[PDB]
Amino acid sequence: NNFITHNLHTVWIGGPLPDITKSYLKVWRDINPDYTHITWIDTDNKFVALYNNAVKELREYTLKQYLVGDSNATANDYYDQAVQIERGVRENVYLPHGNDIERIKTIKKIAGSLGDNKVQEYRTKIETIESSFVEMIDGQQGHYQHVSALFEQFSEMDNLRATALKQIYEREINDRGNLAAASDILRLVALQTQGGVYIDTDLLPHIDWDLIESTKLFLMNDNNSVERVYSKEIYLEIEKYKQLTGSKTNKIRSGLTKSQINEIQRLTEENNLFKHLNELEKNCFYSDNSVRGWTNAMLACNENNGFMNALMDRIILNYTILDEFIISNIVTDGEMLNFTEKMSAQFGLNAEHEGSFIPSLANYYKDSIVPNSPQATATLFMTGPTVLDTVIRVEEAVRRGIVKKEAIASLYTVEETFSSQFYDKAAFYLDKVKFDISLNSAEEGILRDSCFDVIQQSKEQATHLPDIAIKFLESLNNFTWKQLELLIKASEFSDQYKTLATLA
Repeated sequence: NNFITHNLHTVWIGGPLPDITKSYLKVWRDINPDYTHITWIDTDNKFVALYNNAVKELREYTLKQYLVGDSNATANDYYDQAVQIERGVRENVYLPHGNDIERIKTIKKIAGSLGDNKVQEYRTKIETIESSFVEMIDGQQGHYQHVSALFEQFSEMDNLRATALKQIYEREINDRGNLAAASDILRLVALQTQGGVYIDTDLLPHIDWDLIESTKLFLMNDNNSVERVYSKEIYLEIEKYKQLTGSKTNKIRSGLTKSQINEIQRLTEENNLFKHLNELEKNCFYSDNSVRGWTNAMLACNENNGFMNALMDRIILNYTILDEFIISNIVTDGEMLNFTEKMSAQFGLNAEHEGSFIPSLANYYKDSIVPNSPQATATLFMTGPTVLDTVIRVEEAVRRGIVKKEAIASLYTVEETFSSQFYDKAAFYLDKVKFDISLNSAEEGILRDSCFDVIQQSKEQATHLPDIAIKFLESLNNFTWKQLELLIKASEFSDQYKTLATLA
């Protein structure tokens, strides 16, 4: 053969697959049936997702009691306690989470320590997870395969890389509980072991834009692409018409006309809208940089890919640097600059090309706890798309022709787009609302201004504000005419704002 093996790899780990994740995968099989569909699952790590939630619930409860005891405390004082709490609950030797058996005993221990009816609440969640995993394993029409066998299969090819990649995988599952970072590893292992195409579960196949042109209903774009204008709205109506199980489309709408919607609806019913995956050249690594930067959301390569090995080694080196960063106990911006040069001399890493990689390491245990710009989170630089982009640059891959751009999946889907909003000081007040902590005239004013700033950002589309933000806005009584006029525009796209629109 001269093309990459017809395998469509997918990764869902830590807990059972949500209704919409399964719904999205169905579409991919219906569009590409001549492909072997594989969804990598961890049967040995079924209660990671739930353990993570058990720790967060305790973290949030301890933070509420901290703010009660110590008022006037700043956001920096708050988030420093938040990281410290998460570290304590995970690093505590008498609360083990190494395996599913250990996790259950630790989960139950936190349930009793939490609330009055939190023991049964968590017992109920446990049984739901067990039941869903049983449905996956024994149930036919399941295209699932285990991670345990994948690593075993990769240890057979490259035990050196397999062993290092397993350590990093297991580290993100336990030490951090970052399921996405662990997925950033699995997606590479699958592609290097079996070969084929990896896609994020939050993506859907590309649609024929030549068919969208032929309708002549989508033309209003002079200094932009039809995709960057209409694609988000189109993938919303496709999903809404398809009425996918557990879809968010039931409570949201698009700014498309009756004429435009009616066209999408008939094309979806004709099922000639989605495009099948293109045949890709065997000895080549594929990705997409259509939306800014290269993404690890969609990848494609045949087994034992040269570039994949280069990318793997770099991720391995990143954790080698991290282990050295942790023990070095970097506090000041002073020690940071010394370390940057120390690693540039030790691992021959030329600075400024990735001048933001080493500073991002301070955010490793802060990630998913402390609100920070995704452009500054450690995960991106560690296993994410930033490390991929760096390898592409260093290896001169685009020029060498070993890495080529290919549009694999659309990132304009409802899932990818619908799933930080508030940051330092602003998100701190939002957490105060959650813990039933009263905000002063000034604090209430900063958050309201921030809530509306977020609604203005997504100019003419649905904004998914947290339930506690909506509860906060609903608790307020007098809004400016413009503020009220904006909440009206928001209600046309999202049903969360229908109560706030009732006000007029």
